[PDB]
Amino acid sequence: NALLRYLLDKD
Amino acid sequence: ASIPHLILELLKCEPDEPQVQAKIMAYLQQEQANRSKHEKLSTFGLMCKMADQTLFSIVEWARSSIFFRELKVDDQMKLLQNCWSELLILDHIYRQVVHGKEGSIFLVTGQQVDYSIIASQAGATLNNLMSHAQELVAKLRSLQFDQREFVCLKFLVLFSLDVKNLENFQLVEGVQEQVNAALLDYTMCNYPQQTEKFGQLLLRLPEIRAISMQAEEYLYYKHLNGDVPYNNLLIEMLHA
Ligand SMILES: C=C(c1ccccc1)[C@@]12CC[C@@H](O)[C@@H]1CC(CCCCCCCCCc1nnn[nH]1)=C2c1ccccc1
Repeated sequence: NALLRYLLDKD
Repeated sequence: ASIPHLILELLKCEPDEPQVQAKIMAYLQQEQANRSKHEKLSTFGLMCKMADQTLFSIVEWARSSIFFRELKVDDQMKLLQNCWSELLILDHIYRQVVHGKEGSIFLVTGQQVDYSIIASQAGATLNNLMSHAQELVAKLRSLQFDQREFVCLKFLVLFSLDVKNLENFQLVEGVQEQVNAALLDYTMCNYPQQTEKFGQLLLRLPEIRAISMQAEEYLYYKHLNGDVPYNNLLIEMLHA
């Protein structure tokens, strides 16, 4: 899952 | 209102309910209006959009807690993929317990919808799941379910002990037992009439979990048939 990683990495 | 400090810290992460209601409703019927009369969304697609917006809100609420924020993104992912549908079902149940009348369903957009008008459009599985959800709503309202117990149940679901292959499993364990002690103290204090209210609250977690798993499997099989729209967070959730 890349979208969830992007969301959680937005910081 | 004797509230432990931990429960106050947990309440501090609650999103503004009317703000998120307005955001979701505006986004939804605007995406509707961004089509013409006969390229409009299904009711099923409307509920999928609502669940997607609520999952966005759930993510922004989860990364609002330092317990969750101090974990590495991998463990955060594992937690959320284990608990997202459970958080959704629990949020719907609490919304029904608070704002709900009976004979109607209250949505995250702030809409009172006729219950039979929705039940006549759903299949057997969705009708059974909604009936079980209304059952748990009634049983929780007979127990006077408030906001602090709801917050602690959310934090218990988010940090399940059944999640394996974690790096900071001990963090999840400690947070679990902290919330356990806090909620136990709170409910045994402010609700002395019903000695067993704590056990009654903890007993309903497997029911919400099973309803969550059934709904998640139904949505997975439906999206593998193409009934769920794309460009979604719900899709990526099921696509795992
Ligand atoms: C997990 C949910 C969800 C349900 C359906 C689609 C997407 C998400 C929610 C959770 C909160 C909102 O996000 C969702 C709204 C909701 C109420 C159910 C209304 C949908 C039935 C009508 C369409 C029939 C189409 C059909 N196709 N096949 N059968 N029926 C929910 C719900 C509440 C309790 C139990 C189960 C679902």
